[PDB]
Amino acid sequence: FHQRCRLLEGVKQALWLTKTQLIEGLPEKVLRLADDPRNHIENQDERVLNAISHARLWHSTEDIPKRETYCPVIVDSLIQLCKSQILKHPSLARRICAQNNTLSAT
Amino acid sequence: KARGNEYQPSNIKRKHKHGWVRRLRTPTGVQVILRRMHKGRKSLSH
Amino acid sequence: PVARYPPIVASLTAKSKAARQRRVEQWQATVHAAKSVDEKLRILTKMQFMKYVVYPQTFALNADNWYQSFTKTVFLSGLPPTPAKLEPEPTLDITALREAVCDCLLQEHFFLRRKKRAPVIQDREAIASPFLDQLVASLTGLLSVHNPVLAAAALDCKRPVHFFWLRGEEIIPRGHRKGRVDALRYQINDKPHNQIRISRQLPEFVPLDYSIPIEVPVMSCKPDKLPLFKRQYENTIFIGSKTADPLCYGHTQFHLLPDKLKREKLLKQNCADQIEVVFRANAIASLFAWTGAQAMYQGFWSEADVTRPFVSQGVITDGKYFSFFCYQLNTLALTAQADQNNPRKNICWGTQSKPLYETIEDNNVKGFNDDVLLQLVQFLLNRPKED
Amino acid sequence: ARNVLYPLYQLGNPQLRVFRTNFFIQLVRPGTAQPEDTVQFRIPMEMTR
RNA sequence: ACGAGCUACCCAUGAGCAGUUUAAAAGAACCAACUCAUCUAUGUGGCAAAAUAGUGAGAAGACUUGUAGGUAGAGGUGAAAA
RNA sequence: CUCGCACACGCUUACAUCAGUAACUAAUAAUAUACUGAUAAUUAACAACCAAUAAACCAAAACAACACUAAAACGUUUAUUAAUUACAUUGUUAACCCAACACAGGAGUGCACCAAGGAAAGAUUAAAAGAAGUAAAAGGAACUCGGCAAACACAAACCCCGCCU
Ligand SMILES: [K+]
Ligand SMILES: [K+]
Ligand SMILES: [K+]
Ligand SMILES: [K+]
Ligand SMILES: [Mg+2]
Ligand SMILES: [Mg+2]
Ligand SMILES: [Mg+2]
Ligand SMILES: [Mg+2]
Ligand SMILES: [Mg+2]
Ligand SMILES: [Mg+2]
Ligand SMILES: [Mg+2]
Ligand SMILES: [Mg+2]
Ligand SMILES: [Mg+2]
Ligand SMILES: [Mg+2]
Ligand SMILES: [Mg+2]
Ligand SMILES: [Mg+2]
Ligand SMILES: [Mg+2]
Ligand SMILES: [Mg+2]
Ligand SMILES: [Mg+2]
Ligand SMILES: [Mg+2]
Ligand SMILES: [Mg+2]
Ligand SMILES: [Mg+2]
Ligand SMILES: [Mg+2]
Ligand SMILES: [Mg+2]
Ligand SMILES: [Mg+2]
Ligand SMILES: [Mg+2]
Ligand SMILES: [Mg+2]
Ligand SMILES: [Mg+2]
Ligand SMILES: [Mg+2]
Ligand SMILES: [Mg+2]
Ligand SMILES: [Mg+2]
Ligand SMILES: [Mg+2]
Ligand SMILES: [Mg+2]
Ligand SMILES: [Mg+2]
Ligand SMILES: [Mg+2]
Ligand SMILES: [Mg+2]
Repeated sequence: FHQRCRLLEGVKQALWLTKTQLIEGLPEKVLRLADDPRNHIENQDERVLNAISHARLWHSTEDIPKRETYCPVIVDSLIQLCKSQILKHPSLARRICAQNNTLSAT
Repeated sequence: KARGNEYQPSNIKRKHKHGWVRRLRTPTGVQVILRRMHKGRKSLSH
Repeated sequence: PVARYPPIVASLTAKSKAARQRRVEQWQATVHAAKSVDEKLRILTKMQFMKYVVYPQTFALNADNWYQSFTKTVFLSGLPPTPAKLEPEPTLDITALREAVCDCLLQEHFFLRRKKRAPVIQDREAIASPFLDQLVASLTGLLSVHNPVLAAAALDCKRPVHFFWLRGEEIIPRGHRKGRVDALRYQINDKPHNQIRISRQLPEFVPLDYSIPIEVPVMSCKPDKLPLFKRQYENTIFIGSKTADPLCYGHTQFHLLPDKLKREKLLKQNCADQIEVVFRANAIASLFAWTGAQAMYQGFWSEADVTRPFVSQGVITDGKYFSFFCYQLNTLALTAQADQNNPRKNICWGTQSKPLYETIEDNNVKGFNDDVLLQLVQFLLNRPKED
Repeated sequence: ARNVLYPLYQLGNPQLRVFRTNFFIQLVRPGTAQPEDTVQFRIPMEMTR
């Protein structure tokens, strides 16, 4: 199963091949970690509104950017917004990103 | 509606229709080369 | 009871050169009357005449000397003069920074395994490019606690930068427009590896009217001998984002030299002094396009000049050898009819190339230079003045 | 060399060596302005960089 | 024997249609680019072996158009004008 | 007064510097993008040249959120191979091409309508006839095959033949 493999019953086949149980909704640890106002960036509403506009309209000289341009930009822009919380939580420096690694599990 | 300019130049078309390669691919074409060589033409084909 | 003499300006519809100047001065006044900065850029860049295409990463034997003439830039050896301010200096633990940078080197070199490479030549373009992505991200996050500005800044990864300007004049040699005067137009299409943009402008290094004894070199040949080739396409002035973006200023740039400009390639081509030329040529062209684009997004142009100097920083690197540059833009009226009397000049301080690591092998970095790391930290600690 | 038949190259062939070159070079004065380091030559058609 | 570089039709591969009116990109409507050529006047060894000036019809379609290929005279092709 | 810059296709040095034109070329003269002689030139980043097999994948382009009928150009990833070795070769001029002409004709795309490109009159006199344009007393189709043409008009209705584009 590589990246470009399509499954017909995507939720059902993945559940069967992995022997998992689907639970609707994010876990309570994750969900209660975002409802607290003490875990919000400054101007969260405004900056995200700028991130969406920058991703889809501002980042390119053309009037209508194509999807392959604004799909990785919007994700990286949102990563930077939550990366700025390292000053409030000085433990995010333990993270690092990797690109196009080779993974295998049989 | 104003005839006289029927010749629109094109190198791709000229070398594909009257080229040396085409002249040697058909048995009738080779006879055209033979006639022009016998007559003494300076240019057998394009 | 007072005579009212008509003005003595030249005619507007005549064929004479004085009339043509008045026609030119007519559209010059159209830009002034425009309100939105977008409309000013539209009028300046709506004509599509022939222009030279300037590549920041070039193989010309003497590129920095020619690029200075096109830009009116005087290159100063060494780092820019110190701010001479000893306000409370941050305390940074080098061990944490050293470990973070070493982890970036060890990952993309030894730890992170790639797909099998049949050539086995191990192209440095495919290895150093992900290293720069992690190095910028690692240092921006780590230094965010000491510099709050980097938290609010935006990171751009391989985003094009464009600039367009006129310089000097030329008499057309050949064609039906023979003998008529036509200005020389230049274009820079740059793709910086990384960018940091700030809502607030960085402070200046030297005052706007800074008199330097050295002069801009003047070539005695056509630009076609560089070589440079004329081309015609859209004239674009770009900062990495459209004008509506609130982040209209820049902080630093990161550039990666391509495969064709490696140190090993230059040695085989019998090129010794060309190693530093490539670094200098890349910084002068890239930084000027960035600083020039910032000025024109604020409404400043050839007839409005520049009120406050625009400062941007650059870090040209190839994968192992790092160079640091600082650029300050004082002049924007580079047009021949507008540069008749302009004593101001653009200054670009530069640094000699220095290695960062040495013979990294088996998750062990043998050699390491902290001064390069310390210099990189100093660049990322630059902050706008607060009020 | 010009007007000669080069050996066809396959994998592992020996280095190609020419001992008496058939090429001849003219050094000419440039007709336009040239930089200080540029020298202009006239070379036969079968000569590469 | 030689000709589909003009033209009739078709197979590939591309590229154009702004504004205005309407739930409409409806072989709808107003009007340009663009494509045809209704009427009259000049022209008639002429600018032109079929044009110029004014005026006209279509202008999101059965539409115009570039490149290149296919069908050849007892034939090709044709929304038949021999 | 306003069809301007560039690419593709085509043409093939007709381009540039200097000199000469009694005569040849321009439908004339000055003169030289167009005639003669000598010398010189277009430098690659743009453009051409620029891997094969096996496997997974029913889900349109129209700001594409989602739909219509006429059912639609536009590929990624995994696997097995792929000489690995600075600098290869080729197109870069022009006022140009197809029409016997330096022809009021024909000619695809991008961006502007201008900052760019150009000159309707060789010099006179101010006859007829002819062509093109503007204005008019009173009348307003009495002209004529027909309101053809022209107009400060730019509307209304009937009939014949085809349904309509
Ligand atoms: K054919
Ligand atoms: K004509
Ligand atoms: K020619
Ligand atoms: K009658
Ligand atoms: Mg003929
Ligand atoms: Mg044709
Ligand atoms: Mg055809
Ligand atoms: Mg329309
Ligand atoms: Mg219609
Ligand atoms: Mg007409
Ligand atoms: Mg007419
Ligand atoms: Mg009339
Ligand atoms: Mg109509
Ligand atoms: Mg109609
Ligand atoms: Mg045949
Ligand atoms: Mg028949
Ligand atoms: Mg028909
Ligand atoms: Mg009949
Ligand atoms: Mg009949
Ligand atoms: Mg000819
Ligand atoms: Mg003449
Ligand atoms: Mg002369
Ligand atoms: Mg000559
Ligand atoms: Mg004639
Ligand atoms: Mg005249
Ligand atoms: Mg006359
Ligand atoms: Mg008369
Ligand atoms: Mg009248
Ligand atoms: Mg009257
Ligand atoms: Mg009557
Ligand atoms: Mg009568
Ligand atoms: Mg009649
Ligand atoms: Mg009428
Ligand atoms: Mg009747
Ligand atoms: Mg009918
Ligand atoms: Mg009927």
